[PDB]
Amino acid sequence: IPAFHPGELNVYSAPGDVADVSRALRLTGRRVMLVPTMGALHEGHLALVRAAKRVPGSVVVVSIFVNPMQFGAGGDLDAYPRTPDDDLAQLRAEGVEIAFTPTTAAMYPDGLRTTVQPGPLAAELEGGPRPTHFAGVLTVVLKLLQIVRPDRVFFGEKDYQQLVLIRQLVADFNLDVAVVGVPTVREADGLAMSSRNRYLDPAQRAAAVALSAALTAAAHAATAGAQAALDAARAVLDAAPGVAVDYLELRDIGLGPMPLNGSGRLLVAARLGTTRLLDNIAIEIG
Amino acid sequence: AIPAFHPGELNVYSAPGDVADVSRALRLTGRRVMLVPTMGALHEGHLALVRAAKRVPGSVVVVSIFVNPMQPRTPDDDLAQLRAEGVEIAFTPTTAAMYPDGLRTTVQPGPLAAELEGGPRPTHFAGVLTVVLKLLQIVRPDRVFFGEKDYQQLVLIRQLVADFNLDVAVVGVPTVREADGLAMSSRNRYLDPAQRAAAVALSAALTAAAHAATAGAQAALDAARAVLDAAPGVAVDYLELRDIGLGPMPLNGSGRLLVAARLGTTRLLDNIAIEIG
Repeated sequence: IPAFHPGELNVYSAPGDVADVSRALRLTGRRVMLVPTMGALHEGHLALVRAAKRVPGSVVVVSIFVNPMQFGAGGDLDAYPRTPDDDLAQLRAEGVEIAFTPTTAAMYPDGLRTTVQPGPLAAELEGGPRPTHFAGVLTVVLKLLQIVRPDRVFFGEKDYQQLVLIRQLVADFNLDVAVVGVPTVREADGLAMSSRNRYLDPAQRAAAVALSAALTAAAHAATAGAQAALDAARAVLDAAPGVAVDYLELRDIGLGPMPLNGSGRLLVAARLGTTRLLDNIAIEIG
Repeated sequence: AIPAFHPGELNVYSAPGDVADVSRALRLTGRRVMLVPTMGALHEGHLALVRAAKRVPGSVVVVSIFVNPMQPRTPDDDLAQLRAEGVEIAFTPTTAAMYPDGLRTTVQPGPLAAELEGGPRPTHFAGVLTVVLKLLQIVRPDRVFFGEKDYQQLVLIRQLVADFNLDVAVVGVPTVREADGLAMSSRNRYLDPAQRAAAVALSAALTAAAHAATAGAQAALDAARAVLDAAPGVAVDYLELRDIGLGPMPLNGSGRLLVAARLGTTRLLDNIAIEIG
């Protein structure tokens, strides 16, 4: 067990160090909360931290790891924003006690060997043109869960398909952790927080409001049914200069092999220049 | 409320949540939870695993019995054997309890799973690693026990544990053998007398190789092949010398020699430690 200074930010890179500290804390009555991130922290991540913090007796572990396995060749891994100094400053300001910042070598000493194979949902929506993406996500999340052994793990609803797949991982492998989904944090005009928003120029930033405007329009149109909801969203997206829609889909809340009933999720993905944005919203039909 | 647990008796649980809750409660009382995963039809090979688990100070032994569809059924007989060994927990789930959402998220093994046994059964080890991962998460044992007879399985399990950062010790237990050397297996009873006599060639080949090895790796392999070549009706699927982790054998040092063969319709496996020179 390495040093743990209470009420200060303790940064650990070695998986064994955080595993030892987490174990010791749990054995003294603290409940360990995990917030897995890839850094480049914004107010949406801080909402996750605050949700974790409010669990009574909580000690909060925020992991920061740009996981190479969830990227494909072609520039994306190198292009992911890295703002380590801002990240840790924000964690300190939020009163987080543990940051876990592992190296690639510590997480993947044997390269890709045993991995997690997601169910068929991973081949759809975000996974359609990225068939190995969610395998990378679920593999790293499984590993973080085994290293840290938290009581609860926190994910944002912005990456809704990812959240659903993590619930699948937890159920399917009998993991003893509660998955907590936290609502998307938005800019004042509705834009969902994302580390990718920094790649919107002022014109693209203005146009990007169409995603949340389309979704909220759809949610209210939905008293008139699914077609009305989808057509309302499509109309808003069609009115938006330089928004290129990749998909707009209304599914059952679990995104799985069941038809839409009274409760759904409307998901959109769109490109503004080279920047791919996602958003989603709860839909009640009728 | 924690399910009833009666110390010193065989407590049988079919619900994953029940054994999870009892295991957690027991570990908090100062027991060390030992897991022995099986598919039932227990024989002396399984009992050696049980005895290895029992001897750990503070042990409570959980034997799982689950025929994993993803990778003989005598439930009353199996349970009687466990009771006689002083096992306090048997975990006997249904397929629907283990797979309430069907096959969905699974474990993808590394490339070793396509080799050796994975030749004829290319999805076998994915099934094994998936169910073992689930059992480890349900039971959360301190140590998990596997026989060395299924050596490739054992090595893949060790890969699983390392790769997913699992907090469990994997214990390999030496193969239990019949008086003539035949590795114990539920399959042995299917052999007719001619096949049962010829079947000794697997263990005889391996032990010959282990002693021939002072003369080097080729001498070891050639001695084993000669013994197999002296047996009728033994169709060898493979005979391979590998390092202990089943990578390529180094020039000198420790390795493992593995054999598999078909006798009529019955497939037999065996393996042995080899020290080169």
